[PDB]
Amino acid sequence: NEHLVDALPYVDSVPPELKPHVEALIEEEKRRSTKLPSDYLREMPSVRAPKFDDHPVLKTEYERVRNKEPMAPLDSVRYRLEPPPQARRGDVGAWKSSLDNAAAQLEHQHLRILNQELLLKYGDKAWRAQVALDEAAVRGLEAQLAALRKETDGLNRERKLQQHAAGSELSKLERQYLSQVRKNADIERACDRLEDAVAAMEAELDTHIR
Amino acid sequence: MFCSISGTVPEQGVVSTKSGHLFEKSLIEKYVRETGKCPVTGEPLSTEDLLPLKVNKTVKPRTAPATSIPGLLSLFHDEWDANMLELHNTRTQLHQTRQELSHALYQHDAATRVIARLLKERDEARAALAD
Amino acid sequence: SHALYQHDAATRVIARLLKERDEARAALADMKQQY
Amino acid sequence: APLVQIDTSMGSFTVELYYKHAPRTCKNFEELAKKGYYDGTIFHRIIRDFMCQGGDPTGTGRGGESIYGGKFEDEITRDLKHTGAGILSMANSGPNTNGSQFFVTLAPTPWLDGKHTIFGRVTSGMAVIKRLGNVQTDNLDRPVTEVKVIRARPV
Amino acid sequence: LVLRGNEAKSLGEVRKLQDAGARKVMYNLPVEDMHAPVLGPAHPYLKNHFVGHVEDAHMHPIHFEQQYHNFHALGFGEAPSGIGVVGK
Amino acid sequence: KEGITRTSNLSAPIIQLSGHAGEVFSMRFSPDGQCIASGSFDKTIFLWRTYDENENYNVIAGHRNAVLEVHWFTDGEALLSCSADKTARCWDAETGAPIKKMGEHTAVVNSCCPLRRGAKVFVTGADDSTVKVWDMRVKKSVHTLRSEFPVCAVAFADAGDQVYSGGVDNAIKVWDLRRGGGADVEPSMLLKGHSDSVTGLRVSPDGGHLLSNAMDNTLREWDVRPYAPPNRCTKVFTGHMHNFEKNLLRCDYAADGSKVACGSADRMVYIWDTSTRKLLYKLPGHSGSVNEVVFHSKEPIVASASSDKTIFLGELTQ
Repeated sequence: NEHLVDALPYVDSVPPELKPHVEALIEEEKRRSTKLPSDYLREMPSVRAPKFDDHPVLKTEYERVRNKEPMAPLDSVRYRLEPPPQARRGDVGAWKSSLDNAAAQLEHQHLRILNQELLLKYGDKAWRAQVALDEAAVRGLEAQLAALRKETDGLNRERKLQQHAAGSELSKLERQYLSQVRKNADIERACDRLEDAVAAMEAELDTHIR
Repeated sequence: MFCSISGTVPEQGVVSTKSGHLFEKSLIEKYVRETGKCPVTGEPLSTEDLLPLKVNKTVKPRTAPATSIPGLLSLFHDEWDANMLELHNTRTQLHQTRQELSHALYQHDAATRVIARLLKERDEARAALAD
Repeated sequence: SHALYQHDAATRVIARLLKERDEARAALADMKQQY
Repeated sequence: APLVQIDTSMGSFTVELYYKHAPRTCKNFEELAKKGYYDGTIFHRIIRDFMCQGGDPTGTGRGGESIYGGKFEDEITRDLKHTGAGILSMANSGPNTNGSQFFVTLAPTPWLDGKHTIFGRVTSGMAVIKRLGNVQTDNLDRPVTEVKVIRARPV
Repeated sequence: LVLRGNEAKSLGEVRKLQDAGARKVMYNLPVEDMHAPVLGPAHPYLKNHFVGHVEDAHMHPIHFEQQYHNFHALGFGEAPSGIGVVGK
Repeated sequence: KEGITRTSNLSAPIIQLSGHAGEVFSMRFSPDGQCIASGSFDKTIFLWRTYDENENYNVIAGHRNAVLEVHWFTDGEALLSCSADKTARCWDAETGAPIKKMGEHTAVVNSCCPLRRGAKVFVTGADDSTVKVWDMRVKKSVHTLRSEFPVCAVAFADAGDQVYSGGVDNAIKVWDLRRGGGADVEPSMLLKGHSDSVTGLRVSPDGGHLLSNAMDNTLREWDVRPYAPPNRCTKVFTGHMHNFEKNLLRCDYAADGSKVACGSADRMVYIWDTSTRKLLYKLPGHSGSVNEVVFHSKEPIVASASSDKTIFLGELTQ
């Protein structure tokens, strides 16, 4: 929960060979870190179980799906539309089952051909419109991207300007600190003159007793 | 065009008045009563605030094999297959992304400690040079 | 977007601070070179 | 690189941008046309028999920005000589101080050879330039009827 | 964070110029704004009088007369522009 | 329209102060920054408000010749005027009465500077080559040093024990007054590097730096710190002008030490950025040589005085 622990990155370029040095320092930082988890998700919020305790439906759905063992495709063998086999031929209730499947697939294909004829008769401009709408979503999305890119770039530029307005003042403050250092060395030679002046005074008392 | 929560074009299009977010009707009613809030942010919302944006969506175009009761239900099948085939992968992506975030946080903490230490180093270095 | 960028920034922080360190070290080194 | 277009309130005319004899200046004009910069952008200085200056967005005539952020350097040659009308050159305030401002020449101006970087010539619409040089100007050579550049863009 | 930045900013609007004719300055701008010349081909020939620029002056009266008579009588005097001396 | 960041409270960013009837030779802002003391060639001192009318609410008279230099006293209610009529005068500002008129100098009292920390004491250097120190409550002059060449510009140091005097003799001198209780003391420091006369002297807001304007058309910046290099010369400024007028052209530091303003003879108000040693503002508008420029105590306001009987009073934008 640190506040803006930052050194400006557009001013303060990280050197080439300082990547290995700063890397080793961060590594030893890690070595004796206080509570080294690398599973620190414990403090992260609890990522909860998939909430369908009121639909067994999705319950069993997930219990299988994580194992990825797929559902079989739907009833392909019945789809081949076959009448009762050898051990099912003689019994007529099996031919009732055959009535079910044969009649069902008959009207299957009938309303199928109806839908296909209905679109190839009608659907053309409907597909025209929906592909137009897919292109509309396309271009609107890239427009959002250009916008976000633009605003973010402007913010970044502002940040760079702010960085420049600071790094110059920081640099000059530090160089005048170095001049303050040489000024201190000046006052060091002043302390030299302190010693020299006292040594000079070490003659007046001499003459005074003389 | 899509309900933010849904992701595909709503067939009962509804925006809430208070929000600026267009929603699935049944879904967002369930959600407003399911937490009491606006699921885009957490804002407090009520079920009537929903606005029935209805301009008659009826454009969803029958595809070639999908134009069939056998086809529509077979694609129903692989559709639900794919819906869960995405959700579970998002569950595990959450887990690994979350783990990565935790690792990053620990690394950041280590970096803060090192910066705190190295700062004491530099501050005492300069105070020493001042002598 | 916080964390990874922040650690990049912290690498930058300690880089700035170690350059500052070795700069003050060279300052004291010239200082005691003088005397 | 060829064929930038100016369409102005007096007309539209098109200039080629010389690639070889002056690449910096030509790239400047190319890109500044592209970005919507020379829009509005009235021809502020029109002197008969001399030139039609334009390119300053501010309408003052004092400064027009570049793509490099400020000034840049000339490309004077012993090859590129202001020889007749329609020559498109950059306007500088001395040596190596070009901005965006340009001028189409309406006459042979020898006395600019060696000071103002040429980068093109009007390929199409010399009628517009002839009509545009003779426009009514005030005592500052400012057209009394604003001559806007309604749109500039490459083609 | 250093990802990419440009030098496009700090130009544009901020650089406030005056019309190439206006003979007043309404605001105190820096030298690069208020000054920093107009542009363009010298022209063939914006001035104040007709044949030059007439500008008010104020001195103390000794100075007009003294310079007017260092040149006037003696032949050689001070240039009123502050640039050296004049004549032989 | 044009909405450029109004700095001050002044009604306009450029205000011309008129009402004088002669050259304006020196000006000064009140320590609390809401008064103007303008001293003209017309031997008169206008008192202006810096805000809300710019009203010259008083014209103080009493000098018989051009009032060449004016400062305010550290509290702002008493004024020190120095003239060509050989007479320096202490006035009360609110009142319109003169307090103490000392006329000990023999010739034109060109320059003066009142001390900013300590007692009510001011230096005055005149044409007699003598720089004299003047304490308020005694009626005799407390000190009198004798150079050989007429004194053009004088200043009293920040700390209050030395006096800076510069003139026609090509070298500005720093003298110590406590070191000298005698009548022919010899100079302590010889700042050389100007190639002819010095005209104006300003003490820096920290007191380590002294500004000298020279008819060497050069502003020079020296350091007065008693521990300096062999050459105390730090900075050089080019840009202003001095002409045959040989007016008393002065110096000033911005209240922050960030800018330096000079009066010039080319009628231009010059304002350099001290650090880069280059020209920030070159303001036109004056018809006569610009005599002295004063930076307003609080805001970045600059006010100039010219030999054209007016005073421009405005703020800096950048």
